[PDB]
Amino acid sequence: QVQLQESGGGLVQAGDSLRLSCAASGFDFDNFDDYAIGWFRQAPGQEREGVSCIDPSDGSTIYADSAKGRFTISSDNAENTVYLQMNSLKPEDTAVYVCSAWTLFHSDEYWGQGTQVTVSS
Amino acid sequence: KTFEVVFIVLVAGSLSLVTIIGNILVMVSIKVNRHLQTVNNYFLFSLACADLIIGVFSMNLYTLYTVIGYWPLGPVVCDLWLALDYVVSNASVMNLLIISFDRYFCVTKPLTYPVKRTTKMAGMMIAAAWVLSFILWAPAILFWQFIVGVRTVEDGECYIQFFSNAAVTFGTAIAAFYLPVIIMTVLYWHISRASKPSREKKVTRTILAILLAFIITWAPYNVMVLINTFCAPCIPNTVWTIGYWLCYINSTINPACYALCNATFKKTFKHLLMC
Ligand SMILES: Cc1c(Cl)c(OCC(=O)N2CCN(C)CC2)nc2sc(C(=O)NC3CC3)c(N)c12
Ligand SMILES: C[N+](C)(C)CC#CCOC1=NOCC1
Repeated sequence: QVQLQESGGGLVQAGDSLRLSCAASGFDFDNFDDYAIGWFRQAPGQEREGVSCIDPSDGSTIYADSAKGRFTISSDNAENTVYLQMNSLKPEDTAVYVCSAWTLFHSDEYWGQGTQVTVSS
Repeated sequence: KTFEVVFIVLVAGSLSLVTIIGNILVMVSIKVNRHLQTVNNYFLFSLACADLIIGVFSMNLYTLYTVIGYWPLGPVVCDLWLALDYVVSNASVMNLLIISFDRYFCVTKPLTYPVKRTTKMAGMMIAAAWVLSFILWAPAILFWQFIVGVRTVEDGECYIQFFSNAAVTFGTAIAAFYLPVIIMTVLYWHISRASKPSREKKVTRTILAILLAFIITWAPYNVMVLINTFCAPCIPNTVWTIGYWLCYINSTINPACYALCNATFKKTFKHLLMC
């Protein structure tokens, strides 16, 4: 079907910032417009909690109560690729960041491979 | 008259056939394609099961009932068939209801609920639907003759006895249709009003398709049940047949408003049919 690959994974000291980018491959019939995309972080042995999600068709941003004020998400509708930039990070944000996409009502839901983001200090 | 009976059995029979074929396709497509194996589709699986049961047993036996002019099979299998039919139909409606709930929760808390909700919960809710359906309908159907002291059901006809008294009729009918449809409509209203224009026209579109389906199918019989409960000679048999069939076809259009309304499902479907 479609594979979602991520980028930006790397090391950063406390206070710095990063830009994780999720790209989705070509899809048949279904329009990237018809998909809502969210970022999920998975910490060692911790549950797969949701950080934020964006609806590209509407431009509506829905953030989680934990990462509100620091994290900012958007996309390029023509390029079919989303960008999540996180600022003022903490060592608590060390987790594998994967990219999910759900068609409305949670049919055609997809999960990616994920990139490692480790914060020092 | 010589060609009429065969025409009836062809229309009804082929309708039932399309029902079971379609739902079998739903189940098979969900098992075969891992990509559509989400928690939201487990409810569609259960729904497809109930609609399969309705499609194979209820439709054919009622086709027989209507095509012969009476119910020959006997009182035992009469009570059995009616119990089964009512229980699995109520199960279908409760499944639609639980789907409505699930979709509501997925919409409102878009990041917490989808992760917090597990497959075990889905199985629990499905089991709850089937159990509540069974409890609401089955004991009241078979054991009504034992309580009253007589089987009110005629020798030729095969209907449910407790509809002769309205007090139980209403209580069951609202718990099967009216209350659930109220809940569905109101929380779907919450979904449409709170969620969202291409993004927004479509929501109202799908919700309308679903609700209009459920209503145009289930409402006739449920109000016909209320009409007949007041006066005995008031309702004929042709319109009754119409109502019953209108209730049946919902289990035929379910894959269209839930499964095939999504894009991938039909594409999956094609390969099964296209070998
Ligand atoms: C659900 C139901 C009920 Cl509750 C019902 O009422 C029974 C009744 O109260 N009486 C009393 C007065 N008598 C003259 C007649 C029997 N009668 C029918 S007939 C039919 C069907 O499916 N008829 C098909 C053959 C056309 C039903 N589903 C049905
Ligand atoms: C409608 N039919 C008599 C064919 C089967 C049944 C049943 C009981 O539950 C429900 N009635 O309407 C809504 C669900």
